[PDB]
Amino acid sequence: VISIMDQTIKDCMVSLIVDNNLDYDLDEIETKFYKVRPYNVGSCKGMRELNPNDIDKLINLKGLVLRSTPVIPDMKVAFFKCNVCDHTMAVEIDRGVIQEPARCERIDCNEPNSMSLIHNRCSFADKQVIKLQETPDFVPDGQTPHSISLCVYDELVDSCRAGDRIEVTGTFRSIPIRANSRQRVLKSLYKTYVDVVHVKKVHNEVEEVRQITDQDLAKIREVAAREDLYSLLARSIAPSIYELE
Amino acid sequence: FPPNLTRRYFLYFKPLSQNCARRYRKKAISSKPLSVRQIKGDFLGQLITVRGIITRVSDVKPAVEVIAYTCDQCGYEVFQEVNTPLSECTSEECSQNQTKGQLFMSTRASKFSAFQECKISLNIHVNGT
Repeated sequence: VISIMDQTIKDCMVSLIVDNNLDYDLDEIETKFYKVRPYNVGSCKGMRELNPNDIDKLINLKGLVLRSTPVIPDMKVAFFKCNVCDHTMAVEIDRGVIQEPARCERIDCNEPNSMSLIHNRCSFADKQVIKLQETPDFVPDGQTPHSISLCVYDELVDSCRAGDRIEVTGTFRSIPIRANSRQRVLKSLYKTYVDVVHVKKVHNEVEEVRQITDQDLAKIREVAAREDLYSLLARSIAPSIYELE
Repeated sequence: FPPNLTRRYFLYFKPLSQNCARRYRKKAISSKPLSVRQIKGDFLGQLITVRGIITRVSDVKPAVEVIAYTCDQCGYEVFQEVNTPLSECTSEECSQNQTKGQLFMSTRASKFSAFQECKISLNIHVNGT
């Protein structure tokens, strides 16, 4: 669904230029890939209600940031170079698969197993891991609050510090784990991680909030108009303790 | 299609009560609450009863059962039951054309079940609802 929204927002941008008839570069706008960051959904499921059938589903999380990890580089476009004719190439990574060329593309070369991978000339991506702790207001009595791993990409890194209440509303993906560091086997358990899409604190800024209800605001102003506000709120804060006014 | 992919229900076996076990005089061991030390070598694979205190309750981790690999060339879904990921496609379109496509694991096409570890020591694996 997000991939469709990224394409519909591109066609709507071109329609706004023709309707306005501006003297701007149309090639510089169409080449820019726009991304949609949905947040504040209705499915506000916690970390304990993470049912197994919610694989790859955008679920809003309301927790607290525990620690912060440094930015880890993530390779996106690989860079290859020959060792004989020195032919630089650029092969993009698709689904985490680095398809290395078997033979050189040059006609004068054409030597198998002659391409060298240069990691210093590759386009890396920003990747930050944030450990989120469960909110104690939703944890039942007698249970310990667990944690979860978050993955922040794009330019949203370095925006959440330790001791900040944010609202993560991203997809619920999962990556498999390996039983050994030297073998290609995989365990039965899958490491679950939430891909962060938007960061709403409780970069950019919130333009407005739509909390509570406007019908409750009329009742709030009704009590404020009464002269006995200092005595009504003093009794409701502790109706089980006598005196102590 | 594998039969485990369409089975959305979790079958359970409830032990017999103390009232029905008195009339049945043919090995009434499944109805008696046995202990951990009483588990010998002949109780393997038997429906016994363990009574104790649950300690160290783990979280709910989704456990996969049938992993489906979606190819990129032919586009076939290769199902594999879990009791090593598949990289080469086993379809007839990739073998006749001599083009072995890379099998991509689809998380949405794989069925995941609940899994929780508990210690009573004896490890207890809870699966399902």
